[PDB]
Amino acid sequence: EVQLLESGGGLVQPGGSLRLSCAASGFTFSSYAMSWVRQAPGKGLEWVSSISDNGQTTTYADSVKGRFTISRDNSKNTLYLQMNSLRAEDTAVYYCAKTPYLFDYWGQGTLVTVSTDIQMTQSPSSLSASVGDRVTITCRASQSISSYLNWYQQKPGKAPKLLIYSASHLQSGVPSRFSGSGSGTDFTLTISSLQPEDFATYYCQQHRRPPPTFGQGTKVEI
Repeated sequence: EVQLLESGGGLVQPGGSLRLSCAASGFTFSSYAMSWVRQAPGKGLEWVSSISDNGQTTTYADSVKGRFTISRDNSKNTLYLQMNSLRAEDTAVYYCAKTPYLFDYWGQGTLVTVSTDIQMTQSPSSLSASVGDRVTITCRASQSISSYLNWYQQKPGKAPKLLIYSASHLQSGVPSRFSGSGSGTDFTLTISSLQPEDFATYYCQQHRRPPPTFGQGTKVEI
Protein backbone atom coordinates (compact mmCIF):
# COMPACT_ATOMS: atom_id res chain seq x y z
CA GLU A 1 0.00 0.00 0.00
CA VAL A 2 2.98 2.26 0.69
CA GLN A 3 3.88 4.10 -2.52
CA LEU A 4 6.62 6.60 -3.40
CA LEU A 5 5.98 7.74 -6.99
CA GLU A 6 8.89 9.74 -8.41
CA SER A 7 8.83 12.08 -11.40
CA GLY A 8 10.59 15.11 -12.89
CA GLY A 9 13.88 13.59 -14.04
CA GLY A 10 15.21 13.76 -17.59
CA LEU A 11 17.99 15.04 -19.83
CA VAL A 12 19.56 18.48 -19.34
CA GLN A 13 22.62 20.53 -20.27
CA PRO A 14 25.18 21.68 -17.69
CA GLY A 15 23.74 24.65 -15.82
CA GLY A 16 20.15 23.56 -16.34
CA SER A 17 17.55 22.96 -13.65
CA LEU A 18 15.22 20.12 -12.70
CA ARG A 19 12.53 19.52 -10.08
CA LEU A 20 12.07 16.02 -8.69
CA SER A 21 8.77 15.13 -7.00
CA CYS A 22 8.16 12.06 -4.82
CA ALA A 23 4.43 11.68 -4.10
CA ALA A 24 3.84 9.42 -1.11
CA SER A 25 0.82 7.38 -0.07
CA GLY A 26 -0.19 4.52 2.19
CA PHE A 27 1.15 6.02 5.42
CA THR A 28 1.21 9.22 7.48
CA PHE A 29 3.74 11.14 5.40
CA SER A 30 4.15 14.05 7.81
CA SER A 31 5.07 11.60 10.61
CA TYR A 32 8.44 10.67 9.07
CA ALA A 33 11.61 12.29 7.80
CA MET A 34 12.52 11.75 4.15
CA SER A 35 15.74 11.58 2.15
CA TRP A 36 17.07 11.82 -1.39
CA VAL A 37 19.73 9.26 -2.37
CA ARG A 38 21.34 9.07 -5.81
CA GLN A 39 23.15 6.29 -7.66
CA ALA A 40 25.59 7.18 -10.43
CA PRO A 41 25.46 4.95 -13.55
CA GLY A 42 27.10 1.66 -12.59
CA LYS A 43 28.32 2.90 -9.19
CA GLY A 44 27.11 2.67 -5.60
CA LEU A 45 24.66 4.70 -3.54
CA GLU A 46 25.23 8.27 -2.36
CA TRP A 47 23.08 10.14 0.16
CA VAL A 48 22.04 13.47 -1.37
CA SER A 49 19.91 15.18 1.27
CA SER A 50 17.37 14.75 4.04
CA ILE A 51 14.44 16.68 5.53
CA SER A 52 12.74 16.25 8.89
CA ASP A 53 9.10 15.31 9.47
CA ASN A 54 7.78 18.87 9.87
CA GLY A 55 10.01 20.22 7.10
CA GLN A 56 11.95 22.58 9.36
CA THR A 57 15.47 21.09 9.42
CA THR A 58 17.24 20.20 6.17
CA THR A 59 20.61 18.50 5.71
CA TYR A 60 22.67 18.20 2.53
CA ALA A 61 25.80 16.49 1.31
CA ASP A 62 28.88 18.60 0.62
CA SER A 63 28.77 18.02 -3.15
CA VAL A 64 25.23 19.42 -3.57
CA LYS A 65 25.27 22.26 -1.03
CA GLY A 66 24.12 25.62 -2.38
CA ARG A 67 22.61 24.07 -5.52
CA PHE A 68 20.13 21.40 -4.35
CA THR A 69 17.15 22.15 -2.12
CA ILE A 70 14.88 19.66 -0.34
CA SER A 71 11.28 20.59 0.48
CA ARG A 72 7.99 18.92 1.32
CA ASP A 73 4.22 19.38 1.23
CA ASN A 74 2.53 17.70 4.19
CA SER A 75 -1.05 18.22 2.97
CA LYS A 76 -0.38 16.66 -0.44
CA ASN A 77 2.26 14.29 1.02
CA THR A 78 4.97 15.03 -1.53
CA LEU A 79 8.75 15.40 -1.36
CA TYR A 80 10.62 17.84 -3.61
CA LEU A 81 14.23 18.25 -4.74
CA GLN A 82 15.16 21.40 -6.65
CA MET A 83 18.35 20.89 -8.69
CA ASN A 84 19.95 24.02 -10.16
CA SER A 85 23.43 24.56 -11.62
CA LEU A 86 23.54 20.92 -12.65
CA ARG A 87 26.83 19.19 -13.43
CA ALA A 88 27.67 16.04 -15.35
CA GLU A 89 28.70 14.51 -12.01
CA ASP A 90 25.07 14.80 -10.87
CA THR A 91 24.08 12.26 -13.57
CA ALA A 92 22.40 9.56 -11.49
CA VAL A 93 19.18 7.76 -10.66
CA TYR A 94 17.55 9.58 -7.74
CA TYR A 95 15.40 7.72 -5.22
CA CYS A 96 13.38 9.10 -2.33
CA ALA A 97 13.62 7.11 0.89
CA LYS A 98 11.55 7.04 4.07
CA THR A 99 12.78 7.48 7.68
CA PRO A 100 16.08 9.09 8.81
CA TYR A 101 18.60 6.26 8.40
CA LEU A 102 16.55 3.04 8.30
CA PHE A 103 15.41 3.55 4.68
CA ASP A 104 12.55 1.08 5.02
CA TYR A 105 10.99 2.14 1.70
CA TRP A 106 12.47 3.41 -1.57
CA GLY A 107 10.89 4.78 -4.72
CA GLN A 108 11.47 3.26 -8.15
CA GLY A 109 13.78 6.16 -9.01
CA THR A 110 14.03 8.89 -11.65
CA LEU A 111 16.96 9.23 -14.05
CA VAL A 112 18.82 12.55 -14.32
CA THR A 113 21.35 12.89 -17.14
CA VAL A 114 23.42 16.07 -17.47
CA SER A 115 25.39 16.38 -20.71
CA THR A 116 36.86 12.31 5.70
CA ASP A 117 33.86 9.98 6.10
CA ILE A 118 33.59 6.33 7.12
CA GLN A 119 34.70 4.06 4.28
CA MET A 120 32.78 0.84 3.62
CA THR A 121 34.55 -2.01 1.82
CA GLN A 122 32.52 -5.02 0.67
CA SER A 123 34.00 -8.47 0.00
CA PRO A 124 33.66 -9.97 -2.51
CA SER A 125 32.89 -7.41 -5.21
CA SER A 126 31.09 -10.04 -7.29
CA LEU A 127 30.36 -13.75 -7.23
CA SER A 128 28.58 -16.31 -9.40
CA ALA A 129 26.54 -19.01 -7.64
CA SER A 130 23.63 -21.35 -8.36
CA VAL A 131 20.26 -21.98 -6.75
CA GLY A 132 20.53 -23.26 -3.19
CA ASP A 133 24.05 -21.91 -2.65
CA ARG A 134 25.14 -20.32 0.62
CA VAL A 135 26.41 -16.77 0.05
CA THR A 136 28.44 -14.79 2.60
CA ILE A 137 29.21 -11.09 2.11
CA THR A 138 31.50 -9.00 4.35
CA CYS A 139 31.24 -5.27 5.06
CA ARG A 140 34.34 -3.72 6.65
CA ALA A 141 34.20 -0.30 8.30
CA SER A 142 37.06 2.18 8.54
CA GLN A 143 35.95 3.02 12.11
CA SER A 144 33.89 1.29 14.78
CA ILE A 145 30.20 1.77 13.93
CA SER A 146 28.80 -0.55 16.65
CA SER A 147 25.48 -1.99 15.37
CA TYR A 148 24.66 1.02 13.15
CA LEU A 149 24.73 -1.05 9.97
CA ASN A 150 22.05 -1.85 7.40
CA TRP A 151 21.97 -4.33 4.52
CA TYR A 152 19.97 -3.43 1.40
CA GLN A 153 19.20 -5.45 -1.74
CA GLN A 154 18.97 -3.98 -5.26
CA LYS A 155 17.73 -6.01 -8.21
CA PRO A 156 18.66 -4.64 -11.66
CA GLY A 157 16.72 -1.59 -12.80
CA LYS A 158 14.74 -1.62 -9.55
CA ALA A 159 14.73 0.31 -6.29
CA PRO A 160 16.81 -0.73 -3.26
CA LYS A 161 15.15 -2.75 -0.53
CA LEU A 162 15.88 -2.80 3.19
CA LEU A 163 16.88 -6.33 4.20
CA ILE A 164 18.69 -6.17 7.56
CA TYR A 165 18.76 -3.36 10.10
CA SER A 166 20.81 -2.85 13.27
CA ALA A 167 23.48 -5.22 11.90
CA SER A 168 21.43 -8.33 12.76
CA HIS A 169 17.72 -7.44 13.05
CA LEU A 170 15.63 -8.77 10.16
CA GLN A 171 13.25 -6.32 8.49
CA SER A 172 9.58 -7.25 8.75
CA GLY A 173 8.46 -9.21 5.69
CA VAL A 174 11.88 -10.48 4.54
CA PRO A 175 12.56 -14.24 4.24
CA SER A 176 14.51 -15.94 7.03
CA ARG A 177 17.31 -17.12 4.72
CA PHE A 178 18.82 -13.64 5.28
CA SER A 179 21.08 -13.14 8.30
CA GLY A 180 23.12 -10.20 9.51
CA SER A 181 25.96 -10.49 12.00
CA GLY A 182 28.79 -8.31 13.26
CA SER A 183 29.58 -6.02 16.16
CA GLY A 184 32.41 -3.56 15.60
CA THR A 185 33.99 -3.10 12.17
CA ASP A 186 33.26 -6.39 10.36
CA PHE A 187 29.77 -7.52 9.36
CA THR A 188 28.55 -10.53 7.39
CA LEU A 189 25.32 -10.90 5.43
CA THR A 190 24.39 -14.56 4.92
CA ILE A 191 21.99 -15.97 2.35
CA SER A 192 21.54 -19.55 3.53
CA SER A 193 19.86 -20.98 0.40
CA LEU A 194 20.15 -18.79 -2.70
CA GLN A 195 16.89 -18.67 -4.67
CA PRO A 196 16.51 -17.36 -8.25
CA GLU A 197 15.11 -14.01 -7.04
CA ASP A 198 18.26 -13.22 -5.01
CA PHE A 199 20.51 -12.39 -7.97
CA ALA A 200 21.12 -8.73 -7.34
CA THR A 201 23.60 -6.28 -5.84
CA TYR A 202 23.71 -6.16 -2.03
CA TYR A 203 24.90 -3.02 -0.24
CA CYS A 204 25.93 -2.23 3.32
CA GLN A 205 25.39 1.18 4.90
CA GLN A 206 26.60 2.80 8.11
CA HIS A 207 24.78 5.48 10.07
CA ARG A 208 26.97 5.66 13.19
CA ARG A 209 28.25 9.06 12.03
CA PRO A 210 26.83 11.42 9.40
CA PRO A 211 26.83 11.50 6.47
CA PRO A 212 25.73 7.89 5.89
CA THR A 213 28.12 5.99 3.65
CA PHE A 214 27.24 2.94 1.58
CA GLY A 215 29.43 0.05 0.51
CA GLN A 216 30.88 -0.50 -2.93
CA GLY A 217 28.30 -3.24 -3.49
CA THR A 218 28.35 -7.01 -3.95
CA LYS A 219 26.88 -8.28 -7.22
CA VAL A 220 25.43 -11.78 -6.84
CA GLU A 221 25.17 -12.88 -10.48
CA ILE A 222 24.26 -16.16 -12.22
